[PDB]
This record gives sequence, structure tokens and C-alpha cells, in this order.
Amino acid sequence: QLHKPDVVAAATKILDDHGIADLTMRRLARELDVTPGALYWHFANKQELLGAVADHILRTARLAWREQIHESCRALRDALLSHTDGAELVSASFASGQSVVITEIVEQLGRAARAAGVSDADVDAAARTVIYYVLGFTVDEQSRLQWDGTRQFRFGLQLLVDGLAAH
Amino acid sequence: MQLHKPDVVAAATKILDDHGIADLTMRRLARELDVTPGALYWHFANKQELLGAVADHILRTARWREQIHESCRALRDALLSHTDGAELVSASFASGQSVVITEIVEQLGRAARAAGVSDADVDAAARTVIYYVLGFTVDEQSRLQWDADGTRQFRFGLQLLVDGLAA
Repeated sequence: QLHKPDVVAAATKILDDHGIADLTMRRLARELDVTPGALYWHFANKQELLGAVADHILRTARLAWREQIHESCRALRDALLSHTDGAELVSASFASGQSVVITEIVEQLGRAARAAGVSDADVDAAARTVIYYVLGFTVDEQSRLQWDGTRQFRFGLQLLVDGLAAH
Repeated sequence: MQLHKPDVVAAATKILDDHGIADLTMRRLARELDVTPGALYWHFANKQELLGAVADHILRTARWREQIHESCRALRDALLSHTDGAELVSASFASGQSVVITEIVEQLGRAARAAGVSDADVDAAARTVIYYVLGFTVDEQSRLQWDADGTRQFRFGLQLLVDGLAA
């Protein structure tokens, strides 16, 4: 059997050099000089592979409530921007539920929502609301940087902080 | 879920017929079996093994002058009854993955020694025949597809060969 962390590292390197459309199982198998069946032992399909790559790329991504939101979002966006198509990949892993880390990130953001006076039945909805903005914002930005900044990002994020203040 | 080998071969043959050899991919095969791609590798280590199985699937009924003529008549007609039939059989002969195509060369070998071919040139004479058959049929099927005597010429070239075999 292949050693997982090897595979996810080769996968991440394909993403950085060639982008997310080129991250396929056949291409991963060839760079690893391995039988494609050995890869499917670890990952059922591309969505499960993408989930581990996302956990890998967010491994460095995760005080005062208003401050704890601005900071966890800044660190999320900076990690998405350090890899080719990072925000798109992480957006798809969130949707598919295949990344533990993004849910760990969101669960954190909920807490900051409780604090701001957000009711307990609407906490994770508020968390997600923030994460949809960040993904939404950074997919757009990254697409445009790649077909050749944070001021706007902060400003958008300042709207959500206020809206959470009104509970 | 439970995938059996003959079902995959049948599905693969269906894709070949409806869409041609370029569309016969491991992910599309898995999609038409309604299956994750990993299930295919229970039975096939790679695409070239898969193509060899469908080469033998479509050549299943296809297996001294007259014996050459008949063996070749039966081969070309099996080939012509599947989209890209000859290109697929050409690729599985090169890769050694086709079991029944080997048998046909053996059978042509016997006839070749019957015409007086030296023992060391038997296999080359047999393959010389297959090369002409493949070359012709590959050309023919591609011309048949460019549509917005055939058998006459086939047997003519095949006779040039039977004549040359007589020395």
C-alpha cells in the first residue's frame, strides 16, 4: 500500500504546478509511477482526494470575538492564496463534507458568534455565512490574479462583524 | 455492491460501439456501470488489460491457401462489426494482452509452414498477414466514418500474400 501523506503531497504538487482541473487520478498515478488501483485504495474518487489535499493545505490555517473573526478569516484566505486554485478546491471540499479542517474552522467561528450574542440555534448558520463570504471573495480574487486586495476583504468582513453585533 | 468481470467487459464493449475507442476510458466505464472507478481494478490492473479483454470479447467467434483466406475473412468481419474494432485489436496485439489474437497467428503459422516457409520465418510470415489485415481494416473503418470492391480489394491483397508464400 501507498503511504497516504506521500500521495497527498504528490497531489498538492500537481495542483500547485498545473491547477485543479489537471489534478486527476490518472495524472496522480503517473507522477507517482504507480498503478491507478493503488490510488483508489486510499481515495474512492476525486472528491475524496480533494478532501485530503484541502486538509493538507489548511494545516496551518487554524481573544476578543470581533478580533477572533478577522484573524481566523485572514489566516484562511492567506492559506487559500498560497496554492494554485486553493479557494476553489477548498470550496468543493466544504460542499462535499470531505475536509475535517474546514469544519473545525467553522465550529470555531460559531463560538465567536455565540459571544456576539447570536442565538444558539443560529450559530453555525452565522459561521457558514462568514465562510461563504471568504470562499466567495477568494475564489473571485484568485481567478483574477491567475488570469493576470485585503482592503476590500477587511471591509466586507467588517459588515459581517457589525451584523453579528446586532445579534 | 458486487461487480463481476463479464459485466465490465460487456459495458466496455457497449461504450466502444456507441462512442469509439477514444471515449473508452476507465472513468466513463465506471460511470456506465454506476460504480466508483476503484471497483474496475478488482478485475483489471490497467486500461491495456481492459482493452485486451474486449479484444478477445469481440474476436470470440472469429476463431493451405484457403485456410489463410478464411481466417482472414473471419477476422476482418469480426473487426468490422464494432466501432474502431480494428484499432482496438491492433493495440491489444502490440501490448500482448489479447489471448485470441495470438491463436490466430498460430493458426496462420501452420499454414505458412505448409507452403514451405522456413521454420524461423514462420512467425514473421504469420504476422505479415495480420499486419496487412489490420492496416487495411483500420484504414477501411476510418474511411467508413468519413461520411459527412471493399471486399474485392481485401481479397486481392490477401492473394498477393498467398502467392508470395508459394516459393
